[PDB]
Amino acid sequence: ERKGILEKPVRPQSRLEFSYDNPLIFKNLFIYFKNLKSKNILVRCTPTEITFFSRDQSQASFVIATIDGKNVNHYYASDVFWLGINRELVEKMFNSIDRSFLKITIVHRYDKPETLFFIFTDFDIDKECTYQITVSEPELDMDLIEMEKSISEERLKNYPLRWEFTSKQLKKTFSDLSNYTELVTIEKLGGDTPLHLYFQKFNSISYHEMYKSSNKINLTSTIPKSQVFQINVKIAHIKSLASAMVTDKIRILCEENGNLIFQSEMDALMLNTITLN
Amino acid sequence: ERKGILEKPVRPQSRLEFSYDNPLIFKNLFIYFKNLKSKNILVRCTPTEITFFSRDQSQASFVIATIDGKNVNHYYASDVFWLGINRELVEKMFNSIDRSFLKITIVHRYDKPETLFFIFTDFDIDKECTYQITVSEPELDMDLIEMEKSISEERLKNYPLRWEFTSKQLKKTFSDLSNYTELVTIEKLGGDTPLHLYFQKFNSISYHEMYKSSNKINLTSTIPKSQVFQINVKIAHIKSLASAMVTDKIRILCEENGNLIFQSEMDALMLNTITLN
Amino acid sequence: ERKGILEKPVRPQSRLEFSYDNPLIFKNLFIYFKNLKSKNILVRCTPTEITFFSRDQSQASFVIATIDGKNVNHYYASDVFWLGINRELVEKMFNSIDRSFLKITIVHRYDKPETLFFIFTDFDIDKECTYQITVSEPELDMDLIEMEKSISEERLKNYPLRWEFTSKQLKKTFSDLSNYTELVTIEKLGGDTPLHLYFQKFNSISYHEMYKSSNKINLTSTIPKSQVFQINVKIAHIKSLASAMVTDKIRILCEENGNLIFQSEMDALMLNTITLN
Repeated sequence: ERKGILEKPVRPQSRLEFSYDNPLIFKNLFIYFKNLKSKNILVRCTPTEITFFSRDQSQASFVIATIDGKNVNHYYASDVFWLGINRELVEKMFNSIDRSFLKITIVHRYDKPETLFFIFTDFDIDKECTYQITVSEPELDMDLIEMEKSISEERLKNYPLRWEFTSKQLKKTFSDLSNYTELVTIEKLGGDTPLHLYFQKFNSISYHEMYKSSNKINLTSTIPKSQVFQINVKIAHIKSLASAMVTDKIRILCEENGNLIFQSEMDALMLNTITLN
Repeated sequence: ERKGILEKPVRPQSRLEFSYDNPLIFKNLFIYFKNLKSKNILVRCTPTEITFFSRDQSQASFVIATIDGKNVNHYYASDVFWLGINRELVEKMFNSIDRSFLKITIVHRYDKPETLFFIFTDFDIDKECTYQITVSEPELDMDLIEMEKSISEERLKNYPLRWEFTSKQLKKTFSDLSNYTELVTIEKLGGDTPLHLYFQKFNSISYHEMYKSSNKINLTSTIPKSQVFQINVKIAHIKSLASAMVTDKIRILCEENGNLIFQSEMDALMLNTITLN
Repeated sequence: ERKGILEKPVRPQSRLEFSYDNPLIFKNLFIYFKNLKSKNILVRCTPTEITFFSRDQSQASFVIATIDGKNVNHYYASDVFWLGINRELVEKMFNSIDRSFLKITIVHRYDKPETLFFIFTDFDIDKECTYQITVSEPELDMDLIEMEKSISEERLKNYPLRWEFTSKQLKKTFSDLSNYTELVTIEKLGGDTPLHLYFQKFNSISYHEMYKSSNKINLTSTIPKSQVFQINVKIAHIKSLASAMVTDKIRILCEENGNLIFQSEMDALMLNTITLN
């Protein structure tokens, strides 16, 4: 069961000690990172939580994934420190997580600064699988790191349009769009009106997705009644986020200069994706 | 529920108005067209039904797919007119049909002669997806069109050999054959005898499929008792028809100069495939 | 039902007559042969059983698959004779075995020395599928054939380390390993100790699989208490054996000069894989 944040580490050379009984979340998160073509993952460990940061290849999307120490089975970190992980190196490791593993344990030791330990346990046969992954002390992408500030509950006022999609709905919408376009217009008139997602390709195909019941997608709008909100957004990274099916239910927030924020939470994991322009 | 053919269109500029609560049939039919490497689909709309015509790439197979107006939820057409659809343009649209869509609506308007409208509805969340597809007024392949006459119930006398396969059986037989050959011999002696499907590849492999019980595959024969019926037929297009699993139960008819007709019906859709030589 | 070995063949020109009601075993065995990149299969028929021999492409692994006549539905062979089968020729035939076939029959006739007959029966519709496969009188790989002697119950004394994996466990272990390495160290200290599977790749990743409960994997050891057993083995062929999921439960035996033997039995089939170095 879940004991949360510990005052002292079970092992003594431990700078980080983490244990969690849903290792499948790491698999799906790293499938997301693969889909974004992230080459290197930035990791911040603090005494209260571990955060994974990355950009997509186009550098336009920012991903921040937080795992809350108080909501995992065991958590200890001595202080604030950073690690760099080559994503390709760990891809197959995280993809190897399946139903046979009921625990993931992560350890980082003072006396082995370039190693990160991942331990998977199969309890049916007392099998323990230990990975020693070479990691580095990373140069910090400060723009990426500070994007976290730009996703506080308080900072989300200038987001006049927001709604929720299930994983299935998000995947469907952006798969359907991606079939024919890289760009989509999001439009909504002020007031009690439908949400429009649409595009036009001259002399071939135009497509229009209209959501007639705001209530059914939990849409909230503060668009002034007489105004039209209309932004044009890129959808590549959204397909990635969708397919990765990491969550359950995804909150989507739009801002008038075209930034799009996707948020989902599921137990200990909080996933944020911010895409600009 | 199903209201069939209407006297007047709900919308007024409508030359065609079509609605149907099993949109999955369009998906499977267009998977068939893709498998046949059809580049362009010919469409005839009349006040009683809509028919889709195509040839396969080899031009040897003729496909005629009819959707009966009286058996759909809503149908209206002003007169007889023709439309041409680029198959590749609409491929992803039709492939996007899934369980979330409970209705497909098709509209063609007088004042927009180069547009065909496809509307899909998700009733769980009041989501409406509207495609505007560029279409053309087609030059008519008259040989293709008149192949329809060559599939009337009356015209099927000179077919002395016929039987039925389930979708599963058809797929199995022509997948098994396609593994090793492009051509198969169909042979049946007059009288109460087994059906043979077979081929020979010198110094590698010969294969023989024998159906010992005519009753179990609903075989009917008018081959004179003392005669042998034997034709050699190409099977590529048949694999396509099979894999597309559009139907349930497929009637197969053979003629002595080697033409092969496949027919299946399921609610509003009637699918005919004629292959020559 | 199972009548076992017959004194006389139903047909009279038969040198071999074989029938069996689990044809799926042939499919999975030939998937194994495909995974090993076996080009030619050696077949020994005797009056008591039929044996399939092959090497993998690297020639380091030896596969011996025996089907016991007394445990099949019908078996007859006149004497000891050998056949050679091109694996690629028969690949699609064996892959075509599915749920619709409840019987496989194999026949070899005196008067047709270069033909091997495979007959599959679908009893739902009285359909009989007969393959005539060109085969040859093979030059004998005597090293391969005599590897059978090196797998007698008696010869397995100098195997001080052995345990059992389910199909799922074997696939998991060698898929996990194959992600990152071609070679693995198997290590076990004498006495009541854990089994180690591990490797090291400098400056990227090391991996260690430890089995803490010998009982749970049915491990038996005769390693002297004060000694360490340690061998380095190649794993490619093991992935093949695993994925082919031919069995249920697989016995693994290790010898101090690095040979690894895998054995599984399921009804009439006994499968042995010996890999050297």
